[PDB]
Amino acid sequence: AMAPPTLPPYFMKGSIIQLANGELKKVEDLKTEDFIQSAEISNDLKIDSSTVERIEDSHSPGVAVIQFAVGEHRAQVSVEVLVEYPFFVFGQGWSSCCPERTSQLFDLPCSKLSVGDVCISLTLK
Amino acid sequence: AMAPPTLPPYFMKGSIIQLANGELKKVEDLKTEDFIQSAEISNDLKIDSSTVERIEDSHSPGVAVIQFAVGEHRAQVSVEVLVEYPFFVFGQGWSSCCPERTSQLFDLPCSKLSVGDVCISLTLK
Repeated sequence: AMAPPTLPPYFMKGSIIQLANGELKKVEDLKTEDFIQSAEISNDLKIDSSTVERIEDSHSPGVAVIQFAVGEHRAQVSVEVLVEYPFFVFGQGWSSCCPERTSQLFDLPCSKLSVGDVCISLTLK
Repeated sequence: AMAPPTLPPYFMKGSIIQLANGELKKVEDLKTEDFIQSAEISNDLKIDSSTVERIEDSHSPGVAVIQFAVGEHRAQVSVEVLVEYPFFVFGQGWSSCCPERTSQLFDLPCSKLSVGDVCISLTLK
């Protein structure tokens, strides 16, 4: 599995996200509860967690391969992702394989992504 | 299943994007120039243009397989995503494999993704 060649623009520092209570938060200030509340109000969307099992360098430049356990039943998915790709980790906040690189592209502060990190995402119900 | 980078960025709905020049634009109001006008601005930022070479349905319902020619060297890359995944197309704007579904989920006007479409984004030089 190979990730989309493009990243969503809202990762840029200073970008504003629209929260479910009508709230607007700067992308760097996002919290887990923001995802939770946004999914809760939305009839269309639900929250989904993916635990990181393994992290490894790819054969392609600026790309790392990450094994995820996706959702309930822990579905096994390996994806080639850019080392700069920010993930939002449960109880942690923004995390990428190359935080310093994320700081260059999006100027987004990131923890180092590690095994055991639970990545939260918005998904369909 | 689908790993976090594969999933559509549903939290981009109603977002306000911060451009590299310091300008602000609502996500639905983004233009191709905004990617290009921000291309020359810094040293690290660069425009990655991935041309869709193929669009095929997948055995998985509501999922499409897209082949891209990626970057300057035109690397062949196959990506499996939900049909409503937004891409920003050169001279077109927001597009996906299911414009109607993208419009409902992301609350934006959406065109149809085509084998001619050039998908653009911000990557590193």
